Amino acid sequence: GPRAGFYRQELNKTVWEVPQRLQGLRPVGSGAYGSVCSAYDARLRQKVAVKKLSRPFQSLIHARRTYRELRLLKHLKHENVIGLLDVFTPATSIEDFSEVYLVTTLMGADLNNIVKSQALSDEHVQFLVYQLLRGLKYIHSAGIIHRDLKPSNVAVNEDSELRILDFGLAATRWYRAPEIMLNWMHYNQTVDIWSVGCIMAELLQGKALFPGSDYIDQLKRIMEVVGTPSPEVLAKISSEHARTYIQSLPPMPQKDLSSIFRGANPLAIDLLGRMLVLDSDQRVSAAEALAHAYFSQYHDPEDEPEAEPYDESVEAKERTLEEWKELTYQEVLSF
Ligand SMILES: CC(C)N1CCC(c2cc(-c3ccc(F)cc3Cl)c3c(c2)N(c2c(Cl)cccc2Cl)C(=O)NC3)CC1
Ligand code: NA
Repeated sequence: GPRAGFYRQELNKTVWEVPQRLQGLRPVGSGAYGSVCSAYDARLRQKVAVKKLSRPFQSLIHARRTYRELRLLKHLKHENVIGLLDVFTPATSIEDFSEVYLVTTLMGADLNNIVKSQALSDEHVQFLVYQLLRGLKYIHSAGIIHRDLKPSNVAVNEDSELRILDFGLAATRWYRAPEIMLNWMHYNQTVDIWSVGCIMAELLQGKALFPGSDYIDQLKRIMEVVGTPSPEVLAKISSEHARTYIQSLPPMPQKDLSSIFRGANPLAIDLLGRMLVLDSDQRVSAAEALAHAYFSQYHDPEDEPEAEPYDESVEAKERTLEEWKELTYQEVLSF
């Protein structure tokens, strides 16, 4: 195990090489969860989660994406966002720098786990969804869009503390905004509010709101609740080419969400109604949603901070693979 004070083992067909401080590595699952282990960090003296990045410098865009992930994790430090406790590489020089390891808080569960193992009370949904929006307010205010928010990217520990995992870095399409589905090139932060809506719907009902079996079925299920858009709304939520997928559907009125969410807190229904809207910019913002009466138990404007804009200047400039690597290497070494 080349580097001093580091040891090697095989976990899910692949070699993990970690410092002696990291003990009892246990894979979370097989496949898409094959890059993450639970561990005990003997230096920090606590249980941790460790993520081995797949192939960080395989191409230009992967090198670029690796850098960005590191950057966002530092810039977006917040109570409801996952933050780095450690970062390392088995490399001793930039010449053998090919792997990056990220060490965070061990949360232990995601929102899927929460929905599966337990029926959720309305008061419990208020708390969970409050935190997710509070994390998202911060993310958005830095000028970052998640773009793929769903239950498996939202971590919750046994004290019901919630942290957002990842920022759309790189799957189910049940939580993706229609404008993303329809390849609208000019989407913004509001796409995540659609996802929050679907997530909140699922916490309340214990089941997915729009579980499409395929692309066309996904759009169908969606329109069958929210109604088909006017041409004017359709013009601002899709690529020209993707319009046919909505135009050739039968015209449908919006359903009454009181009939979909029968028995729910009328406040939840109201709010869901301001999130699950085709006209994207009519969607309530994360900051605005926090002020909604539904979260009136937990809302604290003084304690729902905004971020400084995320600085894009380094990534605005074109660099070689070998340069993104050197930038990432220094970023790792500086932790
Ligand atoms: C399939 C895709 C969508 N993805 C789902 C999320 C997974 C995932 C990633 C990360 C993560 C994120 C950023 C980072 F820098 C380092 C790490 Cl380790 C964590 C977790 C899970 N969990 C976790 C949960 Cl939430 C449930 C069970 C077991 C565990 Cl370990 C934590 O507790 N801590 C961090 C990775 C794969
Ligand atoms: Na606080």
